[PDB]
Amino acid sequence: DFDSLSGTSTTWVNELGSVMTIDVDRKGGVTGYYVNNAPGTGCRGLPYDLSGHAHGSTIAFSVVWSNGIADCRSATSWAGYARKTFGGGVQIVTQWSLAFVGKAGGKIETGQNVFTYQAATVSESLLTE
Amino acid sequence: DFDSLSGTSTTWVNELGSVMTIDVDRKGGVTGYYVNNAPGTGCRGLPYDLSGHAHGSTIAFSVVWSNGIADCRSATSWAGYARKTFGGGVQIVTQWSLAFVGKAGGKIETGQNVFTYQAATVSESLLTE
Amino acid sequence: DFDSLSGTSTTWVNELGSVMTIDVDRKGGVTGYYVNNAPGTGCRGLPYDLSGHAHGSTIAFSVVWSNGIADCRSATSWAGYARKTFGGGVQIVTQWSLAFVGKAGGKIETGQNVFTYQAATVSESLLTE
Amino acid sequence: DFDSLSGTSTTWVNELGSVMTIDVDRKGGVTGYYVNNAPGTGCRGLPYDLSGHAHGSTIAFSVVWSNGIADCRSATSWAGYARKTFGGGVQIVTQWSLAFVGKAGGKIETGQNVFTYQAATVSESLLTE
Amino acid sequence: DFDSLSGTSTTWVNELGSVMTIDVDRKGGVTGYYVNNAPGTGCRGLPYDLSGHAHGSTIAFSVVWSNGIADCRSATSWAGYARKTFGGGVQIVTQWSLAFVGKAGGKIETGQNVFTYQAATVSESLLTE
Amino acid sequence: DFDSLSGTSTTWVNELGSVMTIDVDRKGGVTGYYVNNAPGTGCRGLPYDLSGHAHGSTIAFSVVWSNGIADCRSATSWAGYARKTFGGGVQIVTQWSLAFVGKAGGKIETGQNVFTYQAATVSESLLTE
Amino acid sequence: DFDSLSGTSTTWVNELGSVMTIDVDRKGGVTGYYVNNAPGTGCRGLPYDLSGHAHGSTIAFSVVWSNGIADCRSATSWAGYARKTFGGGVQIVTQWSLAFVGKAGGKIETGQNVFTYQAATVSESLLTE
Amino acid sequence: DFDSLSGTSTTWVNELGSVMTIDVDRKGGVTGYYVNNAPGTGCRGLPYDLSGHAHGSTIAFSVVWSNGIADCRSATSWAGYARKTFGGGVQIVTQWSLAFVGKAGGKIETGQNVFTYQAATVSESLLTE
Amino acid sequence: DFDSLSGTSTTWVNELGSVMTIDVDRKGGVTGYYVNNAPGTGCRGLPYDLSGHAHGSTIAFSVVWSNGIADCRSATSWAGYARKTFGGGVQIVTQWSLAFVGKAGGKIETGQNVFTYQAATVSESLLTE
Amino acid sequence: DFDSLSGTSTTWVNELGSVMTIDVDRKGGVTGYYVNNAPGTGCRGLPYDLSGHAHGSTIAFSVVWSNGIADCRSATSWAGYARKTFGGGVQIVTQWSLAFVGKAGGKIETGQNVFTYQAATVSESLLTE
Repeated sequence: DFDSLSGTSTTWVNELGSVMTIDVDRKGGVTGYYVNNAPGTGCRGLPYDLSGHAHGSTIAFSVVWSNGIADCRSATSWAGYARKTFGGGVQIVTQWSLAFVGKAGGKIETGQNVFTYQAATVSESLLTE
Repeated sequence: DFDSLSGTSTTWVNELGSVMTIDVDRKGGVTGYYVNNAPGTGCRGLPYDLSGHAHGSTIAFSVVWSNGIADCRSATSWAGYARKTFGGGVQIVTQWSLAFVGKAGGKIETGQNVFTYQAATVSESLLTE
Repeated sequence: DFDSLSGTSTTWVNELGSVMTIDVDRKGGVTGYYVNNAPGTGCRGLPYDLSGHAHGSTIAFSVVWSNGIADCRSATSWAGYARKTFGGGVQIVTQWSLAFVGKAGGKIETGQNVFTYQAATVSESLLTE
Repeated sequence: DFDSLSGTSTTWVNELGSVMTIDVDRKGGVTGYYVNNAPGTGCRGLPYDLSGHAHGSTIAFSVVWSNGIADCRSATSWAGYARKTFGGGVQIVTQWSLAFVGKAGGKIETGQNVFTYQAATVSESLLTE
Repeated sequence: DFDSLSGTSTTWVNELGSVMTIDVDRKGGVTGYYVNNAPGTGCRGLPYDLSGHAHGSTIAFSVVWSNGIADCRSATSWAGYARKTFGGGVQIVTQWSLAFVGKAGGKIETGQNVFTYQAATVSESLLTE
Repeated sequence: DFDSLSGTSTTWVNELGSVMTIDVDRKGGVTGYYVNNAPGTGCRGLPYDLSGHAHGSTIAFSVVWSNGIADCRSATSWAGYARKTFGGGVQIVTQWSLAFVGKAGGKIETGQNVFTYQAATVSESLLTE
Repeated sequence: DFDSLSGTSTTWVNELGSVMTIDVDRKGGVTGYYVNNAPGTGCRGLPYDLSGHAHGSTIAFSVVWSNGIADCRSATSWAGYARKTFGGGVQIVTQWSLAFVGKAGGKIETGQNVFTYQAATVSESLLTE
Repeated sequence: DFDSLSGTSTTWVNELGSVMTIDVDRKGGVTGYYVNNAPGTGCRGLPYDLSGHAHGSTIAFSVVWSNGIADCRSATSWAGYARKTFGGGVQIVTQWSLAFVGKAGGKIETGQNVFTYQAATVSESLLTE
Repeated sequence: DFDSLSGTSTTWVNELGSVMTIDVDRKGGVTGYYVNNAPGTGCRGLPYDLSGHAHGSTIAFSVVWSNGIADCRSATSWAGYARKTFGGGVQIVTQWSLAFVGKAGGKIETGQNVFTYQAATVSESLLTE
Repeated sequence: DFDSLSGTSTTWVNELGSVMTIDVDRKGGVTGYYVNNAPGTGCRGLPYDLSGHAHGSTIAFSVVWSNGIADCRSATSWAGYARKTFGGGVQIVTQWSLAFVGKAGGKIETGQNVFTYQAATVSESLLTE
């Protein structure tokens, strides 16, 4: 249930190391940012604005790949559902669609990502875990 | 082409007669509503909130299927590119993803829609075209 | 009795399957939208703004048939009374007036509509009720 | 054209001496007041809130008959079209519906009223024309 | 005590049928409207802006006779005191001054008007008491 | 003519040496203060709020004699006309009404005041003109 | 004692009948007006803007002798302490400095004023104490 | 002329090294801070809020000696005039009054300060002029 | 010179591949974020808020290593100067200090970083650079 | 721990007698000012704006040595940790870096400062401590 994230900020990591941090407001409005870490892609390593909406067990969100720093002239959107995992964990199973303009005109690709909730961590220092 | 929708409201209809009306602000922020007319689906015939972002020839938007009237407990997201058609027409080619929870657990489906720009119509009367 | 709708959003369907969603504020101000399904009319299947006022058992509201998508160069106004249905349901019994300007010039029609309150619904998924 | 009334206040009088003073904003939103002077009615001689909408040659507006002074537990709505008269006068041709609840139960009447635009006047003093 | 009228709207009628509807705020600020029904005067039957101030048992208020509809090129001001009548009625006993400019030059008349509080009424319908 | 006072602050003295400073806004709204010097009156030598309206050659304003320092349980209202003085000066010829509640109860007096416009002055120092 | 003037307006009069009305906010910010009644001085009889600050038993305030009506091209500032007098009265003992430009060039004078708190008075009428 | 400081920030130093930095707005409102460096005084070396008013050649301002850091339970006010000095300089000649509460009750002292305008300086580094 | 950065957003990379994006306001206020890439450090790959100030040829900014995702219980501050590179480029030569608390209590380390200005880039797609 | 400083304003002095006053917000945002006392430095005795961040046991803050009065073309940043003193006191142990531009170009110096928390004080008067 994404309604229990109402007024929280949570971070989620997919199988390729890409990260999203999402703020879900009381109406289920989703804001935050996405850091792309996917091998073979541009617009890696810096925050891109993310927005969408969540209700019950389902969520949809999109990122346009332009942040004033690197513009990949592309758009991704995700939809997914929450599922609980063995001994207290939580994930979002998603399908994405990516749109862009190749030399050969428009193209669109799709794929799955599973995003795993990452609890906030505390280390001893910047130098030592 | 999507930057030149700056400060405009535009309507687009897909192959199944589903309608989206979108407001695109100067920063490429997308708001408006979607009306689902897709045979075999719930949440038909009434505006649902739509949001996302447009930048180049690309756009990404989401709808959560809850409006206070009918809740299908599902979420759709689209990513698309603009193309002109012979005629001086404009279409958005899109791929979508749909997430929901069956009795079987969560599932996701994908598909294409092409949305065609519909220019504003004027009739003689409510009774006569 | 409409004072009890203060701060609420309620959906109503008429004998033609036309649907409105009205918001009644603390002072009896009515806003919301109307989706027309009347056979042999234009301006069907999309929201049009509505406004009026309600006090006690009576209500009056108006729709101008222009929403930036389809202009039928017409306006409808309704006046009605609330009546409890056997059980705990509620209807609005209305008389409407329709004004338009055709090739024959200005005309006015009248008729009755009975609106029935429809509580919110929840389905399993967008595909399965 | 009620579009030409954008940013204007205009006063209109019907064949029974009843008056409407309306403000049309740049989106066609109608606000103002109605003064009922119809022989044999209540709620006479004093302003009631009026709201509605105008576009092109058509207008619709509503008055609930409660202003904190006299409550006739009724609602009127009007739909009309503009017509030009010889002399450069302008009229709103309307059909109205009036809803009320007698000890009889709910009732609705209908009727026509033509509203004639009244140009602003300047008199010598409060005591002489 | 006009202090007891804090946050209230009240309507008062004088011996010629003229009406004032006033709002007294918590600092004694008076706003509202005046409807002139005096035989043999202009600026009749429609609201003019009224402003002034009330404290304890005294009140003063002004109407300029220009409302964008009829301009009688005149100004009235009133000063008065409250008095209770047998039955729990309340009256404002006023002296007024009226200034205007005839082809004669400037002129000022004076007079008395007693304003009687009119309690809010509820009638069966617009058509019957 | 008072429309030409739009956006101005102007000071005026009467035959008793009472002074008012009025601010007339674009719509003819009058605000400011009144300093009373009338012999044999209380509430002398300190500002009291004033409000009213001016249009064309006429004006009406009011002072309630309570300013949190001295309450004389009274209200004065003025109505008057502007008249140009030989040269380029200007006066307001007013009739006032005064209402108060004494040990004999409610009373109303009337009289005339003529206000003369006084332009701003500059001295050398607080000690030497 | 000056902290307990928090959210109050208070009037004080000096030995020469000069008056200051001061508003003290929760932070000790002082606003209001001063009326000069000092024999031998210009800018007499009308409010001038006063500001400064109060904290303990101490206060400091300033008046610039320009109000849009009479400009004496001078500035006074006061510093003072509160003291109670036998009676349950309250005074502010002050020292002032006055700056101006004579034909001789700039000069500054100093002096004491004691200001006495005047409680709000109520009279029977404007005519009768 | 302090009117030529309208919307500037300027710094001034007196014979004892005390500093004031004042912002004069378009109406002659004075805000900023004072740093006390006077031998034999508390509340030295840190900013205290200053406010007052300037017009033509004269200025008045006050400082209360409480900043949340050191409270000397004292108030100073200044009045002065501007004068030009040999080869382009500018000063403010002031008289101050200081109020405080000694063991022996309230006391007040006065004296002169001349404040000299200090032009903004630029050094090579924090280490070298 | 960093005053040429007024109203700009600029991205900078150091010799370790750490990147900051800084917003310099018209007053030289610096905000933005830092993404850490230093070998053997925690808090890597995600934005941390940064703030400081810039004027002429010098800048100073700080990061606390807590962003709600990974808290390394540390703080870094930089001071630096602007160095123009052969051919229109720009570098910030900085000294940093890192404060943290280990098992043996508080520690501080220091070192040098050189930041290079990186203009925005545009790729063909998210897939091809 | 600096999170106990949320919503507080606190003054701190170092071994050279330099003083800062810092405002820590509920999010650990630091603002305030620094007054420099270091021997052989310019920009002494007057406030310079300071900003940075604090969380848990660490803080980082910066000052640019330009305040409109004295520009030393330099910037200092500090990083430090909180150290509880025997008996309820608190110190910030800091390392600073100073960047400036001399005749031989950019230079950076570094060193240590220990800040001690100084609670607010109250003197009897500005004259006696």
